[PDB]
Amino acid sequence: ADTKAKLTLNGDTAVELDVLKGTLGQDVIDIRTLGSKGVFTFDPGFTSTASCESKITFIDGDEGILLHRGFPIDQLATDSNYLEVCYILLNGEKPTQEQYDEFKTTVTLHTMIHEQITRLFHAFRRDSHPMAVMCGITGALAAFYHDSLDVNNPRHREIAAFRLLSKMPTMAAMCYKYSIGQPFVYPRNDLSYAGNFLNMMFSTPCEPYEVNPILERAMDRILILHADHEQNASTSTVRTAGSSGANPFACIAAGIASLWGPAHGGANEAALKMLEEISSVKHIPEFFRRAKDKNDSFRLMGFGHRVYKNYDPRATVMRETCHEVLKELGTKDDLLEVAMELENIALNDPYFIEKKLYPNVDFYSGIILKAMGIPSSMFTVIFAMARTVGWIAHWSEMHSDGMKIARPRQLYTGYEKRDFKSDIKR
Amino acid sequence: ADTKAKLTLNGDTAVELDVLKGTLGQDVIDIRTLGSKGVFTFDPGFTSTASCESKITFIDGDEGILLHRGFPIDQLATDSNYLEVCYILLNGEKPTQEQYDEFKTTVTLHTMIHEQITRLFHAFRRDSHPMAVMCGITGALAAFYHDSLDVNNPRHREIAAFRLLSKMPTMAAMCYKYSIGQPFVYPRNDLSYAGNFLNMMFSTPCEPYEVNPILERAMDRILILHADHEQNASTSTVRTAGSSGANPFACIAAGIASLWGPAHGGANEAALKMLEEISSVKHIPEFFRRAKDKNDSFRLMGFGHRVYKNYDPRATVMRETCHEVLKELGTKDDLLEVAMELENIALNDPYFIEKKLYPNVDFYSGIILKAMGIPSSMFTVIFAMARTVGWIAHWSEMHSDGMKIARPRQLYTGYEKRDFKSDIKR
Amino acid sequence: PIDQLATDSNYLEVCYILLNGEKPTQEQYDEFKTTVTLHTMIHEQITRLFHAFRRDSHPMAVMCGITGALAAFYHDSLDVNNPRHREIAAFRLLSKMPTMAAMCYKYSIGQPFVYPRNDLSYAGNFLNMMFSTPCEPYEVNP
Ligand SMILES: NC(=O)c1ccc[n+]([C@@H]2O[C@H](COP(=O)([O-])OP(=O)(O)OC[C@H]3O[C@@H](n4cnc5c(N)ncnc54)[C@H](O)[C@@H]3O)[C@@H](O)[C@H]2O)c1
Ligand SMILES: NC(=O)c1ccc[n+]([C@@H]2O[C@H](COP(=O)([O-])OP(=O)(O)OC[C@H]3O[C@@H](n4cnc5c(N)ncnc54)[C@H](O)[C@@H]3O)[C@@H](O)[C@H]2O)c1
Ligand SMILES: NC(=O)c1ccc[n+]([C@@H]2O[C@H](COP(=O)([O-])OP(=O)(O)OC[C@H]3O[C@@H](n4cnc5c(N)ncnc54)[C@H](O)[C@@H]3O)[C@@H](O)[C@H]2O)c1
Repeated sequence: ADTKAKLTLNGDTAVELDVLKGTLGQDVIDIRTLGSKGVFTFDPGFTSTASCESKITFIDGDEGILLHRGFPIDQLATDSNYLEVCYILLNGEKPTQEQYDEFKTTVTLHTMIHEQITRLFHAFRRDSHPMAVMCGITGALAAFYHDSLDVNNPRHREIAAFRLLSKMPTMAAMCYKYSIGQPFVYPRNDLSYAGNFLNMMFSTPCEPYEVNPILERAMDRILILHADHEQNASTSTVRTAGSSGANPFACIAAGIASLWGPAHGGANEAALKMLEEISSVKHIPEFFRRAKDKNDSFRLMGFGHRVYKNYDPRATVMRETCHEVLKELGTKDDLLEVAMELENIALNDPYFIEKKLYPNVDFYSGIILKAMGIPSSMFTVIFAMARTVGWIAHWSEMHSDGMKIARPRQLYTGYEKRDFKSDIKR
Repeated sequence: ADTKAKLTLNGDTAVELDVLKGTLGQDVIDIRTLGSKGVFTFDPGFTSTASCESKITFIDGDEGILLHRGFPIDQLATDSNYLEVCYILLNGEKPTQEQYDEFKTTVTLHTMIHEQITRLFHAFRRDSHPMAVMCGITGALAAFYHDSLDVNNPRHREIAAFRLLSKMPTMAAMCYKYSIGQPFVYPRNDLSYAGNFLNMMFSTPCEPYEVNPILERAMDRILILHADHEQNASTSTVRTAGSSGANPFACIAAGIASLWGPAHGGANEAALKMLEEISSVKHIPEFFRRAKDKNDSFRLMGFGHRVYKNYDPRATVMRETCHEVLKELGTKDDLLEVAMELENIALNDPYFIEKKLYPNVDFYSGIILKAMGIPSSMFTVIFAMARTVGWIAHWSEMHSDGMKIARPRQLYTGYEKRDFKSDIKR
Repeated sequence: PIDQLATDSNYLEVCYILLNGEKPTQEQYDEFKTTVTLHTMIHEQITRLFHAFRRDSHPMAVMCGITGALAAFYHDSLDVNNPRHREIAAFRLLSKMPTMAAMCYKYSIGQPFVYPRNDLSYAGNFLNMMFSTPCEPYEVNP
């Protein structure tokens, strides 16, 4: 311990504050009774403020460390599967065969969505973005599932969580099928979480679909690697919304919208344009998309990350998996080889070395999905569908903490009181 | 400015922190730099953390002060109209006749929603809670208005502002009409904002609907009184989702859901049900409702508020408005003597006096709304509808500032790094 | 006696007896049984009528509504004074009622409608249309 005893805040006289010690990472200064004395801190963005105590995910950016209930992301990604990882994130411990089998069975038994929610899909335009459709469908669930909205009832919370974990993939695949004009595919209980997804994504009544083991395993890993990422913007949106008592589905829709957010920029969509609509080592990785990099233009595309200093721990296995996929699909991948030239640039180009634009999990996640024949508009849908369990865990944990209602202060610098006098008459 | 220049935090090294001053209210200690020094606070709920710098609304909870751009709520609720208040909050000043003309004109010519959006309502169950349908349509707006989702684009913010402002009452009236099986009503370019809302809510194609000028003003007042309420939970949600790039339509949808959070909060839902049922001037007004108070659920019933100490400043104009409406609807208000008694019990019961369960603005709004024949299910829809202008202003102020993304810290107290080995074999 | 029929017969053979007055021979039963199964599927447009009812409605009321709407489609078998019409009408009712019933059920709970399968008995096909789901094949317990 350093100065993990206490501390003093002095304005004109002292104020002794406690310091809480964490099991990992930095310890914090307890300031809960401060404002209750008038004294407030100023911190837009909360980068110097701990908003909660959590035991879910630990991250050490400078060390490139990511843990889920104490387990390193690499261990879980390689020796587990999305559902077992979900069980761990939600319960805190790994399941025994009895626990896993129970959980797994409940998840599969609720994959089918109500027949009327499917009617809602047909009211959206065919030209709409799959992500927006997904947010719309998600923010519409509480109208049907009115029987599991109480965040203060464990029964409601557990049913809600299962409804999200079971149904999100089905929704996601449907946002896909509708966008391309193909018929919706029902979930099949005999197929794994990832296999059933790939099926609902690519199945067609014209012939039975064959789920490739390497693709199924690749998908499930994309899910694991996107299951959670600690107190980020999207997760904080789930916690802040739910702190007022907002239903689960409404909190998930907001998490999706937040994870969607950074892609709305005009310069973002314009660069992703060239990344997509362009295919050749002389085309993109040759002073075209490389020279056309102006304001942000990187993390969204798989380069760099504010959380990690030198590398994204999620990229290790994702890069290993990218090899296996590119190798397996071959006759359905070799053309996408430019991934090597994009990676070559991110590691050697001075612009990328200096700005620490290392390929993150999404660089390799993107290459895999593209190779599988999935469009870019569906990538974040799949990441969000994966992150939902993390949202549930953080949301469930926020409630056990007594559902602290987000009621922040403000620094008011507007007009002092003044009288209202308007001579208009419209 | 006494020592409103600086102070010091003492951990292991005496770090100086500038004391930032406001134009009204409390001062704040700028701790935005502590993070870099490895020093972080702990504040679940943010009751001592100024989440931002704001100029929109100011509140002195003990002294019952509520100012919008410096202007007192009483003067706005009596002198101004809803659209002028919208302009004031959004532009920081009362409009010139010309500026008001142009503002009102823009609002009037964007009230009718895209016909494809209208077909979404028809996929929901006729028995859906109008508020769940409202959250559903608003979250579905992004798929249609994909042309104004660039939060960093000034014109997109403007169009999205006018889109939300013009259409919310259109969509809210459609929810009600859908819930009772009556045909949707189209906006009326000749009607005022409040009168148009009433027309869309109550008229049929069967006979001409003439808006009562007294109910027109009463609704205008219910709206002005719900325009904005500073940094509350739902606005904090809107701001947080916004900083993470979420589109304006999703931000407002999150706010709507976060607003009715306590309604389906288990203990609050059942409370509204008991108030809902009886109105026979013999049960409720004679300790039927009073005897049962194991859960508070009071602010929701119009009794009390965490923000103000003695009274709700917004309730001043609403109560006066409330008795006018009742008189206007003279020989029909017989079974509604419970309102005066419930009020009396709130003013004279030692328990209500003790806990300061004063009738808040929503107590009277509820009376005005119930008197108008509007079902209780539409109350929060109406409040969120009016509250939208506040949310839009707050979302905008967060943008113009510096888009400081919500990235709080977490006092980690979970498992230390532990090795993983699958217990299961499935 | 009802006990004899309930124990040693089956709904379709009992139907044959009620309608004809005598028990069927193998030839008569097989003919009747086959005609009943061959008309289990209802017109695609009658199914559209199901979607116009509210999800919250009582299955029985929906059933009455669907039933009192059949003459609008089956306008070719309304004459009660024509044996041809009467026999076709009777078969239409005996074949289609279970399909309608199961659909009033599936609609009320939000599950997809299940088509009749000719390889399943009168009761087995019903249980199937009641409890089947595209998520896996249903197993009809004997
Ligand atoms: N005990 C639990 O953990 C638990 C968890 C979730 C939901 N539920 C309960 O089950 C019902 C939930 O339905 P919902 O919200 O998932 O959808 P839903 O009921 O609105 O619509 C789908 C219908 O299909 C059924 N269904 C879904 N997937 C299926 C599958 N793979 N095979 C067969 N039938 C399938 C569902 O049971 C349901 O009747 C409620 O009664 C709810 O309380 C229970
Ligand atoms: N300059 C602005 O403030 C501003 C504000 C909002 C929208 N817009 C732009 O103008 C167009 C309007 O889009 P939208 O959101 O209104 O369309 P929409 O997709 O919601 O469709 C509604 C259609 O009805 C028209 N409309 C709506 N209310 C009307 C009324 N009361 N009287 C007559 N016509 C009415 C609209 O112009 C539009 O064509 C878009 O291109 C949008 O970008 C501009
Ligand atoms: N000879 C008879 O006893 C007899 C009895 C009933 C109906 N019919 C005749 O058959 C047609 C009646 O159609 P309906 O009133 O039953 O429905 P319908 O024609 O209005 O709609 C269903 C359609 O699916 C067909 N169908 C129904 N069940 C089927 C199954 N199990 N396998 C394959 N196809 C199937 C029907 O023949 C029909 O074309 C008419 O031409 C009618 O005259 C004949």
